[PDB]
Amino acid sequence: GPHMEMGRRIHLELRNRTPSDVKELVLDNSRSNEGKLEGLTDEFEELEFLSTINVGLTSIANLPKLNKLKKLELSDNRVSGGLEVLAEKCPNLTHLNLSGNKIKDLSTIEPLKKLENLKSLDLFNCEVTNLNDYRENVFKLLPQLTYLDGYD
Ligand SMILES: [Cl-]
Repeated sequence: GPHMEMGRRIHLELRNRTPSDVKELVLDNSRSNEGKLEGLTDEFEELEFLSTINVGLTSIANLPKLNKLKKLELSDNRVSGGLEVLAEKCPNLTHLNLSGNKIKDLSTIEPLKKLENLKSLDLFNCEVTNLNDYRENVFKLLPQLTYLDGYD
């Protein structure tokens, strides 16, 4: 987004504390490193909420292990795949927001079936929401899910 580099945003949040202290981190509108996460490490052992809205993200492959992460907001980026990383890196995730990304088909979100605790998924304004029987087919793909785009 039109703000600071992501690494600089993170360093400012870490003035006078350490990564293991942080519970929530809002990196919205910072600038990713040519499409990639930067500054996030596995030292963030207590992080439960991470927001990286509008950071120009094109890949989540550099997501570190975040075993306590419950909510991940990735809205308004250009993520188009690679979602298998979440089951490896944040296996306890319960809420995922992918609204406004390049999610075009069911195959792209099929890896979310490996997130045992996933309860809520948002895909607002993604191409996949234009598929016939979109809601029905997503719930069949992701039987553990309770809410899609906020309901049923
Ligand atoms: Cl915090």
